[PDB]
Amino acid sequence: MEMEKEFEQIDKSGSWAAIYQDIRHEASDFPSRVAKLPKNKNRNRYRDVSPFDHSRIKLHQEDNDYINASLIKMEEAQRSYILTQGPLPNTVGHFWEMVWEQKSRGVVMLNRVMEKGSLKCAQYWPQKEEKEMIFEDTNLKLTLISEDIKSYYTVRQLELENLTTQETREILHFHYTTWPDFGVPESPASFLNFLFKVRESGSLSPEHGPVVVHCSAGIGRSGTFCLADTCLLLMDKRKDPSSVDIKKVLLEMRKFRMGLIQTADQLRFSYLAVIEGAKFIMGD
Ligand SMILES: O=C(O)CSc1ccc(Cl)cc1
Repeated sequence: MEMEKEFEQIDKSGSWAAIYQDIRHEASDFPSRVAKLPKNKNRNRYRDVSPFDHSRIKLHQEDNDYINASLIKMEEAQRSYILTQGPLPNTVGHFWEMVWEQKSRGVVMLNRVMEKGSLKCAQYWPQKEEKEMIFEDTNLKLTLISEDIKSYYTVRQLELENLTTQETREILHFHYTTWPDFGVPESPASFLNFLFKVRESGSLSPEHGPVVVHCSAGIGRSGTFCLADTCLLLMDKRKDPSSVDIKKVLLEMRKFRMGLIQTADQLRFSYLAVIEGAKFIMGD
């Protein structure tokens, strides 16, 4: 069923809440035993948001290999994403260790450091060229190289140095800065513009490791980003683009990380983004 018609049908009936709860009811449940070990309590921002053991990213150290991050692997779309929480004061070093070990080219950030008057994640990147950051726990150096500030997003060029081997790599930081404190954007135009900038960079392409995507918990806004990307890619690949079922794609993704898409408004926004984005993907 064409999603645009499904959309008008749900909108006229006002059943977004009922569709959303059906997804919550059918979603996968797998063990998260490593996340709940007492030694990892200060490595988790939220008690109710954990990575499944089968899909969790492991840090390459014998000490403690634990980070709140999951590998989402979409087999038919040929795309991989790492979804993670906003780093904490004691996990900023782990975060950049993961970016290094997984060979990521891009970090996508969908929140501000402060929202609703509270801290949503650590200031984990340098704000001035001449004041670089050193993560002594993981032996990495991070330097700001350049900054391009636009109306809806900022792109930053960062240099990450493995202080152990003196290798360096260029990491692109894509920071979406205008998601509202409450609800979802009214139009998806600026979100879709942002996704096409990440795509154009090469950050989502198979010659790199998976892109690292985060918001505060790494399930809501982060969910919206990878669901819209995967749905548009499937529409460009398949003979019948109207066969793309957004609810079935979301349930496949929820086999790899719990809670992706946090509200009925985020689900509706995801439909709107895919429907509007398809008017490019189908030859305009
Ligand atoms: O290490 C990086 O990410 C890039 S550093 C750089 C320095 C000078 C010029 Cl002209 C370009 C990049």
